Amino acid sequence: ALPSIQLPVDYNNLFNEITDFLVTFKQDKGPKYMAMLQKVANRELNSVIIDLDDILQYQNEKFLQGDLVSAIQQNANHFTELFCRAIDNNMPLPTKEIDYKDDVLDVILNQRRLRNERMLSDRTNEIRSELFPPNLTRRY
Amino acid sequence: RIIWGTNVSIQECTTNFRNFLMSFKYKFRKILDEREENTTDEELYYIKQLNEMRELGTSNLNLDARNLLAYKQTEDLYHQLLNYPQE
Repeated sequence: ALPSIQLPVDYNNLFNEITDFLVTFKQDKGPKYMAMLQKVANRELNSVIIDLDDILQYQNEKFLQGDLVSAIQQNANHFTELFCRAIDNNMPLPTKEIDYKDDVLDVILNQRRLRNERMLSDRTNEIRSELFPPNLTRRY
Repeated sequence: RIIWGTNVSIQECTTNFRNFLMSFKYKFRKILDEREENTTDEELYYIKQLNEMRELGTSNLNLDARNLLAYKQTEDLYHQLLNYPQE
């Protein structure tokens, strides 16, 4: 057997849905997505509660211009995968200034990342002439 | 030397800590506390404890972190303690 039964659900199409499903929204006036990703990157928040009202509102706007719930009714977790990994793909970096003694586990993992990055762009280059999981940089 | 796991460099910490152990006095504590003043005119507290231990071989030095806190240029260490005890 080993079937591969096609069902109307998919991730690459859901991937593009996520790419368009970005910060951009009206009431969420600056979108609450934007300011709250700032807040969590200003390190005063970790729970970015994403309700379902604004989801259907974004769907309504996209439809009047040109189902997500019915999709999350079975897995709801591959959405936490794509959605979050794209919030990483679309993460405001320079939200605020940074210190070295303002926290713990945020300067330390940056130290590790960037120092092993120097050591790799030096050692693999000497040889010339591992992949930090996104979880490691969640902080929310 | 920076630490690969704490990025808390040793040389600066030990250097400041040394004269910290020699600049220490009861008064720093008193100013933060705001209590009325002498302590025999604020003799060097750490050399007191250190001589006493050396003569007694205790090899254990009790310490109140708030003391180390109440001294200038040590709060860095005072927090790294709370953050990197292992080193």
